[PDB]
Amino acid sequence: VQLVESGGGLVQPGGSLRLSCAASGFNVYSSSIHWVRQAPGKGLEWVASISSYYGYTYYADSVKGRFTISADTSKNTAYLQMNSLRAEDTAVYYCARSRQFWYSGLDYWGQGTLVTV
Amino acid sequence: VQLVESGGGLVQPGGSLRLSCAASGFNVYSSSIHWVRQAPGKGLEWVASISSYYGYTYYADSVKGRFTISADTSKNTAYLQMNSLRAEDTAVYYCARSRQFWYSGLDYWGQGTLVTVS
Amino acid sequence: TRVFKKSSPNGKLTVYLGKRDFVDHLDKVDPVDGVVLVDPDYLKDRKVFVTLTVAFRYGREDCDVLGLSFRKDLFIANYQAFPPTPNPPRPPTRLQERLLRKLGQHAHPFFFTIPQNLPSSVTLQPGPEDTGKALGVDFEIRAFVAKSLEEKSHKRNSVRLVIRKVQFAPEKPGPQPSAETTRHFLMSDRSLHLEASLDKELYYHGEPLNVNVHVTNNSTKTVKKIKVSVRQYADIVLFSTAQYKVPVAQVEQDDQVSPSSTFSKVYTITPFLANNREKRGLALDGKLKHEDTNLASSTIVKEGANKEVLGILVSYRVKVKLVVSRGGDVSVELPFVLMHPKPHATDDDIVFEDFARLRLK
Amino acid sequence: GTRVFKKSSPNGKLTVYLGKRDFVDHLDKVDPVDGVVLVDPDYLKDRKVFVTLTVAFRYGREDCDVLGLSFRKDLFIANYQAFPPTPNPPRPPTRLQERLLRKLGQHAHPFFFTIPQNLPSSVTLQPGPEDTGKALGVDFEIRAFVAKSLEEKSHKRNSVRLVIRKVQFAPEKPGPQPSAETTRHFLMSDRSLHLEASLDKELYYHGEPLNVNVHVTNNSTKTVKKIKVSVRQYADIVLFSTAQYKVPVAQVEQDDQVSPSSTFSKVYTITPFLANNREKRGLALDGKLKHEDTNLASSTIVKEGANKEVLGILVSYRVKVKLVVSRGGDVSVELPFVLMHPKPHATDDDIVFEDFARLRLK
Amino acid sequence: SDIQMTQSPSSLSASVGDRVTITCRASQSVSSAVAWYQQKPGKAPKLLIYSASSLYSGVPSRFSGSRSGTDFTLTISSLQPEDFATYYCQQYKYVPVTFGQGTKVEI
Amino acid sequence: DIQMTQSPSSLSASVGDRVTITCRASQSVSSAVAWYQQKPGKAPKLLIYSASSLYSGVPSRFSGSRSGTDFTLTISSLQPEDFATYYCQQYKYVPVTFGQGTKVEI
Amino acid sequence: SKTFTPSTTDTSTRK
Amino acid sequence: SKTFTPSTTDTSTRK
Repeated sequence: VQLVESGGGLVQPGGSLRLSCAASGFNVYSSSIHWVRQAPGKGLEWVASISSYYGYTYYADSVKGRFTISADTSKNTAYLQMNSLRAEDTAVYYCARSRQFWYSGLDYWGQGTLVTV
Repeated sequence: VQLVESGGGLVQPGGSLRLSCAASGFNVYSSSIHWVRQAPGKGLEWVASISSYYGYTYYADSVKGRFTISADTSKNTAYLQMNSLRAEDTAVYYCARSRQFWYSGLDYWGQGTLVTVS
Repeated sequence: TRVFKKSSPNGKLTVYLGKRDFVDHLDKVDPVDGVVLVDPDYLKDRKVFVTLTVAFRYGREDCDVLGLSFRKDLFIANYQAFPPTPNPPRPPTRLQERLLRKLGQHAHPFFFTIPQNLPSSVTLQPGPEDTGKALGVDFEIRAFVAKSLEEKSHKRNSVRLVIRKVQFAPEKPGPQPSAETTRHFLMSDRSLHLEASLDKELYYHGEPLNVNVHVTNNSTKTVKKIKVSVRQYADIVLFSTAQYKVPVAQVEQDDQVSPSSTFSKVYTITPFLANNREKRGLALDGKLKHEDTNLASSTIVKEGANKEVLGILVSYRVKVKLVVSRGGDVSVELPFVLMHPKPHATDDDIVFEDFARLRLK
Repeated sequence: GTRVFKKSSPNGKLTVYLGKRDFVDHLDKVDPVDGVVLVDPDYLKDRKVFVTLTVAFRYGREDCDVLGLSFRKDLFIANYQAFPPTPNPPRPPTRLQERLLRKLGQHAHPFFFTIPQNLPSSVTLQPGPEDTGKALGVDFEIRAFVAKSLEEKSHKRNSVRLVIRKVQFAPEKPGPQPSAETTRHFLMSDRSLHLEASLDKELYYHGEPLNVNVHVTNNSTKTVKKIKVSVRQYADIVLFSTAQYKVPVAQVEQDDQVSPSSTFSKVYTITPFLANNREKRGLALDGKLKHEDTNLASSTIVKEGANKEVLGILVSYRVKVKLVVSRGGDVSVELPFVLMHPKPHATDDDIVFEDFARLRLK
Repeated sequence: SDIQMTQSPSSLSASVGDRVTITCRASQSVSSAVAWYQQKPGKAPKLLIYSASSLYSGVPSRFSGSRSGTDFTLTISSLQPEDFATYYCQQYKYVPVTFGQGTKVEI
Repeated sequence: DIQMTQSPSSLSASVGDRVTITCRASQSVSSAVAWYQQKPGKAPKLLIYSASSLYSGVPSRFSGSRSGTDFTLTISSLQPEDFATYYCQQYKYVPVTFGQGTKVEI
Repeated sequence: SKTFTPSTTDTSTRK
Repeated sequence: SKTFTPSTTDTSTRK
């Protein structure tokens, strides 16, 4: 069981980036996938979540419209398409995993991809 | 339109008597028939009522069980069978008439039959 | 003068109606105009809506209806009493003006118009086995506070007032009923023939019906019995018209008619509810809450009867059957109107129609 | 640190305390419904407090504007007089009930309910896009109300309703591996088309993929065009006549032709889930305490003893592997599997309603 | 329970041309369902007012009925010598129908 | 939204001491509260879920409690491996909100 | 005190 | 001051 995520890096302000979260050891329909960022010197913050079983996607108020979360169910991977990356979007983004039946916290995390603007 | 009555008279206490109310000028199903008594020196009191359209009979608490009110729909007459006549039953019993659709007071009265006990 | 008044369970909402019965005049219906008193501080950000709902409903009024149920809104009207509509229909009537000047600023009028092609308030009598469930057209007015119409109303701040649409006997009398029917034998040239007629076309509730049966039996068969009956014809129309017959009064006498001999009698028969309480599907007049109403009045419809059919329609006919030896029963039907004098298609629909026919047809 | 659910009366004079909202059927017993009711004895002038355990097969919403047909059938009714206390109550008060009585004082009284073994689970049929929220479903509920007797009508201002659920979880013991075979030979050729499919497991959890091992041995002269793998849900509504409804919940179709006189072997993967089935009418979903989102209904497990045990809706799942062949001759195999959750750590109205149900779904 | 129609006064002395008001108070809040009768001695009663305001057909217009909540009043605007009799107040909203004790009007 | 006011923002402790990290929810969430342990330079690590259920594999010294809307994380016998940052998360309503953190220091 | 469901009454359209 | 219909909450089985 692992959460391998990649795709982050330096982006000019107002730019765009996509984060790929390769999931292993669990199924995309029995688990939901969440993106949680931690700004430098700041606490944890939740930005996005996808439930491929129910076909639901949720976004934070600061990233709604700008961010889209998708899943490759066949590839068992999740994606976070971040567009119009402003200054506030710089953080270390973690791909978290939670059960679908039922939510019991984010029991599996990735390792974080640093995104800078 | 008349409410001729007949049947009252002197009855020994604990006795029985039947009051016949010969209705005329109206139909037994478009009108309800009520018995109202007035003891000497006392006001009006309602004892019984029959609605032949609905098949309902109502009685006062002082006459419940002892009194039965019936109607002869073919003869267009009503009856009040009073049994176990006590001292409190002495009065002048009036046969009143009210509309069935709908009640607007007792617009037609009889003339009263004096019922007395010893 | 007086006005009806029902209040909300919490007392923050009150409805004032001058009438509970509204008369159809065959070209207009009595307009439903009332006054609603609100508590503007209690309703911090909500609006007050009043609805004029009429629905064909099956099943009793409670919530735990064990079995089938069916509802069909025959007409829905909505009025936003508070805040007042910028262009309300009609100026407030005299009674509404008096009510407003009596109750103050926190009282607002509402206006409703009942369309001309609606049924009257009727109710089919539940069967002895049926647990109070009954078909019937019901008019109602509900006032509730809500953010919008689509928001669900709450019992605490909503008040319901059942109203009724009623009709009364037309002043102009109709033509006298009369019916003729003959039944001739296969060989004899003589033909059995009876005449029947009601003295009037319109009868009030509780009024006896005098039928003038006139049999002219010139054949060689003997009429064993003459049966005189009154039948109620509930005509339920939702998507397919289905007529139901309920016998409400029977007069039968053993008056044999000898061959080659005339007959003439005046039978008296009265329809009333006392002997019909055990019948299912018997149409009764609309009840406010639970009171005993009489037999349903005959539904009078306009000459402009393009469709004109909805809910339940009630009609009455007198039948005079002669039970003749060796078959050959001959009958005549005398349709009469029974009223009060004026005081002075979806799957659910089809399935319910099947149900209604199966139950009371 | 044990916590208890509590709901209060709209006027605040009545409160129910239930330690659970879901009650598990163990195929020999159901979790007993033990609760506590707190009353206001001075508010009760000459009135008693009754709690009812009602389970009903209902069609339609819970509101009043329910335009159209509706139905109800109490599959089981239980009544308990909480106050005044029954002279001989069933079972002694449990540990949690005793703790609640100690916490809440003398104006709190227990109630006890027993759910019979043959009752259905809490299920709900998905409303169609054209249905205005109406849904067939078996619903468990508990209502506490004050009244002079049971026959007296309940009042909203004081009655409090708490929906409960009867649930089942995957048996610990595994089941036999599914396996199905079906042959289809032509009119003249002695060779017979034959496929065998099998699931790796008999029991699958919700959201767990299903791996089917299709194995076609086509020695005939006909060519298989495609191989279609489907999952179908079988809702079995039983009120007085059993009506079976099949809803396809997952489809895996791949264009893998099979040449004549050539074997085949593949491991298809298919997962049933609600995302693509939200527009389907008659899709059985799990019981809902409210308007929240539940998954596909778990397979109904029935005891080995025959009895009747048939009521409400029974849910079953089968995997179908259909081969579409040139010149007709389609051959299919069905693999019944059980889909569950792991154990956590002749009245006229009725008959007319079966008519309506067949018209709607079947 | 039953409903008491407390008719006041039990009697009153009047004269021709005077205005006489006979009150009636119901223990329970009945609707307008209240009737008035005039019983001369040695005769059956005679309905005067029904629905607490509707004058019965044939009754002289000097009689009038009014209601103020649960208080019902019978007024004779221009009393005549024919009006010296006993007047009874009846409610018919609920069974049993109850009568007031009467109000004998004397010269 | 819902604010999980975690107190204190930091605390100085030592091995063997008892550390209690509180968490207060602005709105009355249910037991749906989780605790995480994020050492510097590493991803978080779930410790407690449902406000009392210890996650599998977590040492038994960690324990969770709830008193209404107040949630507490306690380490009965603090070890040198426990000096990290602890976050309080509620997941009863979307969006899920995290506490501001509590850096435990030697 | 009246905790029961309010029924339909009447009032005089005056004052 | 809440007038809405009471929902299902929870309480600690203690004290």
